[PDB]
Amino acid sequence: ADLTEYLSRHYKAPRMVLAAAGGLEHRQLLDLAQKHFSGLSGTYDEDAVPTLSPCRFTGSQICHREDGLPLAHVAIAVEGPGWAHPDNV
Amino acid sequence: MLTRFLGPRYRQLARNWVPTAQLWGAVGAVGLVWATDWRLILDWVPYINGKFK
Amino acid sequence: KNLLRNALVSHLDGTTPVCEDIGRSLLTYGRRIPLAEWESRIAEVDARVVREVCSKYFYDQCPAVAGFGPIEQLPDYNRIRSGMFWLRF
Amino acid sequence: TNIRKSHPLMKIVNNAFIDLPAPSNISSWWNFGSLLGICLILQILTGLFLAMHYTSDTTTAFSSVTHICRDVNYGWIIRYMHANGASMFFICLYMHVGRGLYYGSYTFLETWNIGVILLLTVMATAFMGYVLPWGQMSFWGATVITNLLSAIPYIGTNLVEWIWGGFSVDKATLTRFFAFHFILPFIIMAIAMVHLLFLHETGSNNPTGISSDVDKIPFHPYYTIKDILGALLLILALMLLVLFAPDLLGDPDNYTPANPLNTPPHIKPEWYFLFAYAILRSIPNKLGGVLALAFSILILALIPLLHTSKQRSMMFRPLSQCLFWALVADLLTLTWIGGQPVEHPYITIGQLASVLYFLLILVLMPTAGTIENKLLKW
Amino acid sequence: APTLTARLYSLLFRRTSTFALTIVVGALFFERAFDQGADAIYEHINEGKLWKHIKHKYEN
Amino acid sequence: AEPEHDHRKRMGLKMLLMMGLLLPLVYAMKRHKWSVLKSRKLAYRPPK
Amino acid sequence: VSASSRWLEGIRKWYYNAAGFNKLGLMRDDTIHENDDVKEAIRRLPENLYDDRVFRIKRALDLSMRQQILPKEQWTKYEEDKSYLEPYLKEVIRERKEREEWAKK
Ligand code: HEM
Ligand code: HEM
Ligand SMILES: CCCCCC[C@H]1C(=O)O[C@H](C)[C@H](NC(=O)c2cccc(NC=O)c2O)C(=O)O[C@@H](C)[C@@H]1OC(=O)C(C)C
Repeated sequence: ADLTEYLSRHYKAPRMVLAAAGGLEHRQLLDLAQKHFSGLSGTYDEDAVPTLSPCRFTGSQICHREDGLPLAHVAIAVEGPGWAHPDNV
Repeated sequence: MLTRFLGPRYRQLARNWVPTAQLWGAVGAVGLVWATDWRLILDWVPYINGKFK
Repeated sequence: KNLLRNALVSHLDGTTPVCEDIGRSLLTYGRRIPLAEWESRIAEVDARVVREVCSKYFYDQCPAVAGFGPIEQLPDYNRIRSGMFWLRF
Repeated sequence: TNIRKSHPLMKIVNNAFIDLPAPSNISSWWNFGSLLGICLILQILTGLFLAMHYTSDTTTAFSSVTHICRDVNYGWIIRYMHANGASMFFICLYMHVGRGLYYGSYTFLETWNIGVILLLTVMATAFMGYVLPWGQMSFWGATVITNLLSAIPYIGTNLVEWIWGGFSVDKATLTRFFAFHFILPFIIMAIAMVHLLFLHETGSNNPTGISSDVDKIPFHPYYTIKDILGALLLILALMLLVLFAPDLLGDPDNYTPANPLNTPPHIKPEWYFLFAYAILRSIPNKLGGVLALAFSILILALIPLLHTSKQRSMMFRPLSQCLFWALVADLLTLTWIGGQPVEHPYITIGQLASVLYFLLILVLMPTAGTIENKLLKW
Repeated sequence: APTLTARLYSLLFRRTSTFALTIVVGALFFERAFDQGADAIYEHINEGKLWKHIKHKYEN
Repeated sequence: AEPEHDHRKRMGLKMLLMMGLLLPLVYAMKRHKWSVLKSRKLAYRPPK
Repeated sequence: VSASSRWLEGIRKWYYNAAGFNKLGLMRDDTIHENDDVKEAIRRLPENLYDDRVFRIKRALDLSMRQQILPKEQWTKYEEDKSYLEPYLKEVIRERKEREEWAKK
């Protein structure tokens, strides 16, 4: 029940993208998509609003000391802008 | 023979630290002034005239 | 910039890597950013843009540090924090 | 590569207060090491500015100091900071040694011992210090004390006159003391570094006496700023005296020049020797009195040989914790008696306090320790 | 409209240059204004000065 | 006996007034830096 | 077993609570002065004990710094205080003494 409800909650057309690359022709892809995918959002949901709330960043630090490991891993980061910001380049 | 530092990059490095080197002289001048109560220079500053009437 | 151009072009080699870029990009950018556009974005970049863009995200910013292993010598968060600015500048 | 680590000079500085690992754990009782340092330099620093105006010569001695206080631009703050810093240097020295016993720090033999050497020297220094202005207290203070070496069998006489330059305190004695009061703080300053050298060999002890290796923090941020705040507090105190109560801790009669004819029935060394003063005269003996006076301080070097407890700090030791405070209060007693005339109540009580002192450190604390062991099943 | 502290950080605290410049510029004006207000407070609570005593001796 | 008397106390006022801004400040500074340590959280996670 | 043996036990339980290390989560043995013998026994502890001892002392040093203590229901209950280091310490002392004894002949 936990699963199926996450499925129906999230596997909805406006959030799926059929992608392909190679020896195909776009029309053939469209045909297929319309043949095997038609009827996924024949029901646009009432008030299920899958919207991502922004996520707070925290200047913080987690140290898992373990002198039994031979080498240490460290990862330091700063808050980035996100997918769409032109600053990425 | 300081020719090792003559090139495009050095010219760019030099220019990048121009504002810093400038502002760092502003800090020192004002700093020297304020510390020795420079009679000459200070008279010009609007307030800070503890030697007027 | 050249590294990044090489990376990009090299990464997009073969059906899978491309297909994945299509599908994923549609999700993230809403569209597919044609190689040319990335090339134009990269070309725009030069020293000034780097300094300005780097300073915007790294300069005097609060890090998120993660440590694991023999980390006794991993510097204190204050110390790491102080390393995120220069007293000369 | 980080030059802050490989440069012959910085190394030392990195090891002193930047990268040195310290207990995440120490508290205010660990500040008095910086404070003593600060004290030492500030003392050296005002002390020097007084020397550019002071003299020596019995005729001008007193005159020069007043010259400074009245004529020398700002000579007064300098003079009073010097004299008040001197007292503060004792408050801290006292607190430092205190912190030390309570917490068991003395287990670092070499370090503790260098610290005892540091104690006698600043004592020896500050003594010579107050002889300088050539006041009443200066003269007989310089007399009552020095003499003590005349209690030493067979050669006492010789030495006391050798340290005098005559048959009494005069000409030869003021110049001597000034010069010694000048070279000592430098020598102390050296010894301090060796003190600190041996300290770095083990790192610092802490409030629990346990061992902080499992939780060390960098001196960087942490103890540098907790030393700054601390030093500000030391400045508040030193300035409170100088600027509001300059003579509160100073005997008013070191004013009015010397006079080998007088002697003003009262006379006691500066406050910081009162406990010691009390001990000495709480004994009807020339030899015993001075012998006891010596033991009064040289016993610190004995403490480690009477550590009996299985725990290091007294943090978890109620029994000893009680005897510690009894020691402090009892020292506060000796200080008070020392400050009083050798008369009725005052005699017998200061005589009891003395015995207490030695019996407490030599028998009581060592036993309290063993009982605690037994109580814990150790 | 951001914050005073925010705007203050951007224009003067960010760079250690301007940061330091700010404090040397800020110390000069502080020494002056603190010495005014202070002495004034010191006088106001006094008045057995040699200031109000002068009015009597402009002559000789 | 004490000519400096009045200046002494004039400075003394400034000394109190100065320390009145500094003590709190140089103290808030030390807090900042120690706050990393003061709110630090430990967890012990042994094997099994 | 005596009425008075409970008294000695009672004086001991009393001192324990007074000594106070239990408020910091320590165990009696976590507070021993480290000397050669004690260092050697610390060396001989099996992983888990050693690790637990480290965590304890870390927890105390941490408390000690914040100048706090543990909630009362988490203090080390005397009698639940495991003497985990005594057997090693005792063995390290025995062997030293054997040496000390051999050095006399
Ligand atoms: C010239 C006067 C002295 C100076 C400048 C001086 C300086 C210092 C400094 C900087 C520390 C480390 C910081 C601290 O623990 O507070 C320290 C610790 C210590 N000093 Fe001194 N000290 C002096 C007199 C003494 C005295 C009188 C003793 C005891 C006779 C002493 C024995 C120790 C010991 C045992 C420690 C270790 C403290 C600990 O680990 O907890 N030193 N000293
Ligand atoms: C080497 C740096 C020092 C120099 C150059 C120095 C020089 C002097 C001089 C010239 C005087 C006489 C002027 C006066 O009494 O105000 C004096 C007084 C004194 N200084 Fe020093 N001294 C130095 C370090 C010390 C130290 C380490 C102490 C011990 C805390 C010390 C404590 C005293 C004392 C107790 C007096 C006399 C007390 C008094 O002023 O009433 N000074 N010093
Ligand atoms: C000139 C100033 C640079 C400093 C180098 C010399 C000074 C020096 O070595 O600095 C560090 C700071 C040294 N240790 C500490 O302060 C210190 C150590 C543990 C804990 C705390 N505090 C709170 O837990 C401390 O404060 C200390 O404080 O010793 C002084 C006596 C010494 O000073 C001396 O030698 C004199 C002989 C100069």
